[PDB]
Amino acid sequence: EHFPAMVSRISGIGLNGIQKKVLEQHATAYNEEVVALPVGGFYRFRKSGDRHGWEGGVIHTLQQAVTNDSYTTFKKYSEQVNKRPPMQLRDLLELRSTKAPVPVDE
Amino acid sequence: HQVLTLNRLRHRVRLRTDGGLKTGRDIVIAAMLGAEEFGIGTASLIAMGCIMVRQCHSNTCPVGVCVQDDKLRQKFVGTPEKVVNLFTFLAEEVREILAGLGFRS
Amino acid sequence: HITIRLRGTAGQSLGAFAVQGIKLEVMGDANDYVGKGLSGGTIVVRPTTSSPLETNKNTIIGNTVLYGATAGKLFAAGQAGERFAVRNSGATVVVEGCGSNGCEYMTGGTAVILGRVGDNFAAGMTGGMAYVYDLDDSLPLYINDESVIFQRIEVGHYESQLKHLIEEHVTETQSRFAAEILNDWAREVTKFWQVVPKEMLNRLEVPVHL
Amino acid sequence: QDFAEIYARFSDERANEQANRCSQCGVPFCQVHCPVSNNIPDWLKLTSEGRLEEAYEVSQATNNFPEICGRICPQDRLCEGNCVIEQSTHGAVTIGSVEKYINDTAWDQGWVKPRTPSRELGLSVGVIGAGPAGLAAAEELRAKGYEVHVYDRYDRMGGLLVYGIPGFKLEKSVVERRVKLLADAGVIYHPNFEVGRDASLPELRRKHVAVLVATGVYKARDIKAPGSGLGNIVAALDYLTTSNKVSLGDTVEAYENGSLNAAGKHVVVLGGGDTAMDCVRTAIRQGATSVKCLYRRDRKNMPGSQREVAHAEEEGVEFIWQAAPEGFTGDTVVTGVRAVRIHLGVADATGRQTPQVIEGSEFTVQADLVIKALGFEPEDLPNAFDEPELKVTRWGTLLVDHRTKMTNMDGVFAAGDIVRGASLVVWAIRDGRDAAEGIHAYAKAKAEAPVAVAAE
Ligand SMILES: Cc1cc2nc3c(=O)[nH]c(=O)nc-3n(C[C@H](O)[C@H](O)[C@H](O)COP(=O)(O)OP(=O)(O)OC[C@H]3O[C@@H](n4cnc5c(N)ncnc54)[C@H](O)[C@@H]3O)c2cc1C
Ligand SMILES: Cc1cc2nc3c(=O)[nH]c(=O)nc-3n(C[C@H](O)[C@H](O)[C@H](O)COP(=O)(O)O)c2cc1C
Ligand code: SF4
Ligand code: SF4
Ligand code: F3S
Repeated sequence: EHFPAMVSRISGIGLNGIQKKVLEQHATAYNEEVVALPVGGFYRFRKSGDRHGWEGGVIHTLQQAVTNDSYTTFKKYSEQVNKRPPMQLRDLLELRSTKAPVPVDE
Repeated sequence: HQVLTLNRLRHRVRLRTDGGLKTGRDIVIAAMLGAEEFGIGTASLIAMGCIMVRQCHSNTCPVGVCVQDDKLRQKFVGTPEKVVNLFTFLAEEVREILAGLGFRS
Repeated sequence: HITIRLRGTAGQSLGAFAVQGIKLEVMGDANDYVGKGLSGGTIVVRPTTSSPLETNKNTIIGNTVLYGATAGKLFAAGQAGERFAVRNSGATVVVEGCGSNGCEYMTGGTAVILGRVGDNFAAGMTGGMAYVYDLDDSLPLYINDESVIFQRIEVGHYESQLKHLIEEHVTETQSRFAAEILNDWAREVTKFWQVVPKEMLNRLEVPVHL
Repeated sequence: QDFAEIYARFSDERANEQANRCSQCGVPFCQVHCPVSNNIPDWLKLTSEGRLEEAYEVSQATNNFPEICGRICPQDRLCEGNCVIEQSTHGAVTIGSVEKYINDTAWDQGWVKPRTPSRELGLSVGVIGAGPAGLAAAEELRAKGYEVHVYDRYDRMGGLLVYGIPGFKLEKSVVERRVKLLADAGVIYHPNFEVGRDASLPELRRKHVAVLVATGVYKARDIKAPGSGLGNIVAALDYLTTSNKVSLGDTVEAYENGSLNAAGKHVVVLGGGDTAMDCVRTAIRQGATSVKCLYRRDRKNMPGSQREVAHAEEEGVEFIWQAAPEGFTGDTVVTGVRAVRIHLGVADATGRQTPQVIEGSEFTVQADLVIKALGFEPEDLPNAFDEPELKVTRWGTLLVDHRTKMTNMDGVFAAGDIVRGASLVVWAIRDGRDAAEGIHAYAKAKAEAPVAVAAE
């Protein structure tokens, strides 16, 4: 409807959401009181609200894992990493299959 | 993957991908979308010690990773062994998943 | 130079005739003839990091281990079975126990043994050396005098060779029990027994006595 | 013998030098690594400018006890641990030091901390224990605009900060400054009330909207058996406080005329953590000729961070320390109504890594004084009884949701050492911090007024 021709291989939010998010952010600045702009953690993880894939915790566990050389430690890092809220499209995909499990050795 | 398939050229070339893959599943999903080889940098950098402080352009790397300065380079504790481990895990983590889906490869 | 980690169980003749440059870590366990004819290569066998087993109270490698070896190291976090080190001609090995007929016909190399040893130990052992941690002073009932003697370590050059091997063993093997003997060397050294072939007594650069 | 500021970290105005040094990094790792999530780039930038008030404000906003934390926080484990400059020759910035300095100037200014206009005003809220956890919780709540009272067992306030952490590390005036700032809020503190026979949760239920259980871990660990101070033995619980009272002026009205405890001859301190190292150092303060720190476990796995172990080491305290397993104290021998020695057994780690004690090998260490550092725990039954109905975990500690820090009872919350899950001042302050929002949500619900979700 509104812009020149550009692809958008996945529709996303629309006017309604836009509206909403716009307004929320507006409250924050008027339907309340504000001293300064927050810090920001876009360009760099602070221990802010903008998350990141690589944030200290996980990094540690990785480094650990691969120094002490435990697969187990590795395995908690991945979990640290896999248990968050979605941040990336693959994150929106589950993996179901219709075969029954085979033994790892195979 | 698609188009190449649609033109019957998709068997002529191998596909590889990279971008933030940090994990077993990240790799499996890539495969299913069609990839056959996966590229792993940053994470392998981190295992050699990067701490993600973003001063690569600056030549002040806390850890001997992205820096030409001597003194700084002496702080490097990277190891073939460490990296090797990184891959070794990812892999096993992959096989773990496959066997989950009932596939043996 | 080429190291191959293997989880699982090694079938017979693991590492047979391995020359130097090759290292085999078997995490899990192995069968008979580990290191048969070892030839400068190194073989290591230790339980899984997740096994609740007490290293030195369980078997981990088979029989006729290192038969006829001439060089290389072998380290094993656990007991070996029958005729261990039979005919060893020159390999160095640390193990946490062993079946009967140990170090028989040995003609070289060194063999440390972190634990009980069975019958007829050392029979026919004309040369190499063996140390043997013996918490109950029973070695005397199990050994085969005829060609060998045993004494507590006295000279410290020997006392040092021992310690260093055991440290290697640990290192590779990541073995608690051994790790612990080192933690208490002082009192523990006191418990080994240097087993020395008769015919080597006088041939030996650093005497074993004084 | 005497308590000067041993801290290496402490900075003079010279702090300006390091402030400039700080990269003032984006999405700084250090802040992410800070429990209270202090905006370290901004406060540091501020000191660089020289506007100490600004940094102080930034510090206090996130943590109410910014002063104490700057001095005490095991930074290497914490914010400095992820400092980017660590890659550099110079090394990580001493964020703790800059935090202390900025805070100190603010103290000098003598500004009072005002209240925000208003909110669901406040049915009575009670907090038990005057330590970091309660003070933080109380101050945030007051920021919300509630009427709150903290009931403290002891005459003194501040918790461990006052009682145990040594003056040389933690000056008493510091804790006093923070409590006063909180007080400006109107939080009321009353000193000789105890959660026990006198006060109980049901008693509070008699008119009281919410309660926060801040009491920490009041008692110390067991092996000494009836042993007396006269004989020799002192638990960290006994020892630290006596040194504290003599050493810190504001703490008690009475002057400890008794003076510092007379510790003479060899002193054996048993413990790996912060407690042991502080007792080791305090002991020399009271005239100890020699101090030995005995660890069950190996040197490698000393609990305290390197900066604090460093203080003892410089001090020349000896660490008999070996094997992961316990140099474990079997028995204390007392002759002449005085402790002559302590008997230990050597311990060593097996492949299992489970500790083993080898009875055959024993050590008789001569010692005139023994101080047991092992740690603290709750065990006072009337105290526990005070807590009912609230559920206790099989660690015998009050169960709380990690996020809300709510107890089984919706009205009651808990935080700090009592939770058994963190053992640092900044985590304790954080506990109170997090709790305050939830108590707020709960009370407001009572008010029938909503709280967003975001919390702020
Ligand atoms: C020797 C030592 C050294 C330390 N050094 C450091 C350091 O360098 N850095 C650091 O970050 N942390 C350090 N800590 C830890 C830190 O002091 C604690 O994590 C922190 O004080 C815990 O705060 P809190 O409010 O939970 O409890 P405190 O334990 O701090 O507070 C509990 C309060 O409750 C009162 N109370 C107890 N029982 C009752 C009852 N029944 N009714 C009413 N009131 C009661 C107590 O008198 C006290 O005032 C140290 C601890 C010790 C013991
Ligand atoms: C420090 C660094 C240097 C890079 N240099 C090159 C390069 O010289 N040539 C290139 O083609 N891609 C280069 N890349 C990108 C990687 O080659 C690969 O495409 C991508 O780096 C992987 O990033 P990832 O770990 O997020 O998956 C570089 C990436 C990094 C971080
Ligand atoms: S802003 Fe924080 S203390 Fe300063 S250099 Fe260390 S990580 Fe960046
Ligand atoms: S309160 Fe946060 S952890 Fe302690 S930024 Fe300051 S000294 Fe570091
Ligand atoms: S930490 Fe990694 S971020 Fe770049 S600057 Fe250093 S290589």
